[PDB]
Amino acid sequence: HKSEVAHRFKDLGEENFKALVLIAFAQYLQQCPFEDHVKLVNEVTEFAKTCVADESAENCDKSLHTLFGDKLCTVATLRETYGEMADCCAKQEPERNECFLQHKDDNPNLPRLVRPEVDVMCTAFHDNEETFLKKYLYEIARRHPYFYAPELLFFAKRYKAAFTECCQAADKAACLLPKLDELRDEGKASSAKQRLKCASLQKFGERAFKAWAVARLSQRFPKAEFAEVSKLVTDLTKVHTECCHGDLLECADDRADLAKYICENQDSISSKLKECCEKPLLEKSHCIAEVENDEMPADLPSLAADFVESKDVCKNYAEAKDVFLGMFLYEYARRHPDYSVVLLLRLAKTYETTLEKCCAAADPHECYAKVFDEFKPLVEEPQNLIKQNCELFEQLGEYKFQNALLVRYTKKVPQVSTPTLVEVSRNLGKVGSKCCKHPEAKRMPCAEDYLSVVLNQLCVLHEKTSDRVTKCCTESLVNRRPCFSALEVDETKEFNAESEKERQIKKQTALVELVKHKPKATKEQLKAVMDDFAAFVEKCCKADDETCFAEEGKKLVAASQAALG
Amino acid sequence: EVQLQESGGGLVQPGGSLRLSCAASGFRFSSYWMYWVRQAPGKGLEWVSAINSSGGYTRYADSVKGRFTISRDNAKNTLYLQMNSLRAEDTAVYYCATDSGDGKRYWSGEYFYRSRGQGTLVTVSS
Repeated sequence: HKSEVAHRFKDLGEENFKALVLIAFAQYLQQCPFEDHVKLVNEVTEFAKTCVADESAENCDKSLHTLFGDKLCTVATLRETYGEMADCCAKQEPERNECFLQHKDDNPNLPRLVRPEVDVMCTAFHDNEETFLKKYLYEIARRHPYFYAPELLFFAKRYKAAFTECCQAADKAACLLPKLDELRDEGKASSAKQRLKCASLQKFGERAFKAWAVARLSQRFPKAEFAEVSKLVTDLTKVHTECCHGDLLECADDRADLAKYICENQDSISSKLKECCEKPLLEKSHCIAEVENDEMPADLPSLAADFVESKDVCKNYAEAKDVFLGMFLYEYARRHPDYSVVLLLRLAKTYETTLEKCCAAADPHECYAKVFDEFKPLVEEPQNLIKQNCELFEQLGEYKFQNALLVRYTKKVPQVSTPTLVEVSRNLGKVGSKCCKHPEAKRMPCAEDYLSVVLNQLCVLHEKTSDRVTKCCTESLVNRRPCFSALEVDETKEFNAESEKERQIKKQTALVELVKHKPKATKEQLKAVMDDFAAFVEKCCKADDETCFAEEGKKLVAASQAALG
Repeated sequence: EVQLQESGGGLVQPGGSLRLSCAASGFRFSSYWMYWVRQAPGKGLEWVSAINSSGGYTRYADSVKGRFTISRDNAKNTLYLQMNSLRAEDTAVYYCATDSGDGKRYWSGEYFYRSRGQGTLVTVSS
């Protein structure tokens, strides 16, 4: 309304406002010092407050884009430091904002962040809490200029939570370090998802994006009408389209809007939104997005009678098109939370192909009469990979599963860097631990999640790059995972002679290097050296001497060279 | 059993007004999207407009945009359609429809529906 800054200050609260303002500026003006950003934020904050006090006061009626750009253009160094960004200041809105978006440099090429010693950190923390956090918030933001600021701020609050707890402890390190890793991990993942989703929307187009979204929202809100699910799909697609284009202010208004709508109609979407919708506004969009699947309504009628049996299937296909198809996906999805989204899409694609062929035929009804049987193999295929790998993980346990996987994939693609190999396989085994703990019903959605993050990591690794995996990485996200599972051994390295998990990683690095130089040797032979190696190290760590490691290792090398060839 | 009953139809001059009402029962009206469809003499069914479960989310066919205002009163299970700036070509039978389910589906040209009423005749001429 009037004083919308006033509206956003009052909605966010002063502290969250200040944090977000900082992040926003940090992201555009990446090469400005900390002390300057703080002053910019304090200027904005003090102004904000005047508008709250009186909505009628000078400039309070401006939009947030005007006030934002105005503030950027006050900057003294703006031409010296950022060059053309200064030319944006000559333009009126909304061209000005646009012009500023262009000049956000994704890779600031600034020094990579050194984690200090936990002592020094916790002191910095205790000396000035605010400065310490803000500083880190600043440093992260200016390196990730495309990170939804509210999301950044959420991590920031868990950083603070970590410090407040782990620092008052006998081992700051025992408590603080895992959390810091976990957070940095989660954030890097979060980014990866966002980036993927945008690449896909651009690459595969809006339609594909909407298909995917219909599937996911139908599972999530199965008590919602087809017409409501379609509404939500539309709005979500616009928010994603907006957000990808990189404007924080529009992105956030559209997320706020979508959240607000969903909460106004909760009763018609999900029982599960009750608490989400009492959450403070920065929290609510984020909370809704991670809400659990609702119960699917009891005794829903058969999918087949509307699509397999009822007349007008080709009339409605031909009249409604994507809506008819959209409805199929919706109706299949809401009845099948046990499925991964990519599966539901494969099914949908199959039905749609069936209809293209059949509705072109003399007797369509005959030709599509038994389409549902075409689903049976598509559904069984992932179901069985789950069962089979889950049992092997249950038999073997995380560590040695990772090594079972380590062999499998070095054999299938030995060209790839073993580090990448060690890390992919290690992750996959963690995926296994994550997923097989769930009820079989909840495994396949769980897998699809944790695989997509792993498979993507691998795929973005292949930028500085093995020819075969590019096909899989440049497929539709639907058929990525099956294209990968379709790998077989390459079939077509010299011998160099040259601590908990880190020791394990070294052992694995060795295992891959063994399988490299020697791809051919069987699995009994791998088992042998693995055991003789387990025996060598236990022997020499136990021995009082370094000499034992030296003499045994030549013996172990020689012993296994013989047992090779 | 879904039950709809339209009313308020009748004859008006070009550029006149009407207010169609529709009485719902047999389903939880307040939790479902409601539509207005129409069929001109000799023509196919047209989608006219749509409203969400709560209200405050309305859509309109291009032709009627700016002219007709759909709304609902959930307290009364009544769907309204306020027809202003009427035209000769707006002469048709106006049904109200819903997708309350477990039933056969039909295409209105923007939304599938499941049940519609008897209709109300609107004539616009002279």
